[PDB]
Amino acid sequence: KLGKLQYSLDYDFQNNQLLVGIIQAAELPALDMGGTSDPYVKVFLLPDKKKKFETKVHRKTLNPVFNEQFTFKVPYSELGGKTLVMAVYDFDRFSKHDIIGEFKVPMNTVDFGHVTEEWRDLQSAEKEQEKLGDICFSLR
Amino acid sequence: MARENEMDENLEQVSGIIGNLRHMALDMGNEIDTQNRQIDRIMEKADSNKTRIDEANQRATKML
Ligand SMILES: [Mg+2]
Repeated sequence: KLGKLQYSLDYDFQNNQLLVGIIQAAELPALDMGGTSDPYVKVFLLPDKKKKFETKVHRKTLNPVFNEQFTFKVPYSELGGKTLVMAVYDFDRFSKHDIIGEFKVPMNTVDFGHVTEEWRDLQSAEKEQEKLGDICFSLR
Repeated sequence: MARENEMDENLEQVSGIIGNLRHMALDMGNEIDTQNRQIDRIMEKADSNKTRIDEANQRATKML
């Protein structure tokens, strides 16, 4: 309900690197005072959360246009089992930056060869039990 | 990228050689033109002397 996100995806086989472009976003819900939020998008490889990339902060727009580009130096063999995460955050100067949305893209569903660029609907990020342990015994 | 660069070097060399080929083609064509003009001159003179020698031969055999 927050809005949609237009992004670009393609792989450069000449340098063996992933080219992820953040085009823009639309119809984002407002969380700030003026009637518009201050959005910025954090993008990182889904498999390992290392070297996350963040875009510049846009002031008071529910339709931010970033038109930015990020490069993930990852071989083509490892790429297949690697996912992409694009999460939209709301900037706040005096508090925690609340997450507006998130989107995950499996690299086995992605087809490289033609330059991909699409709009995808944003969804609410996941917050389960912490322990995840089990004990087995018998009663008689 | 080594594959790509190697190829890049190749294309650069091909570029240079192509430029030299251009220069050579220009010199070639120009000299061909000038030589064609010279050949025209040669045929003019040769026809002139052909007429000269035909008339002269006729006049020479006339007094025989
Ligand atoms: Mg704010």
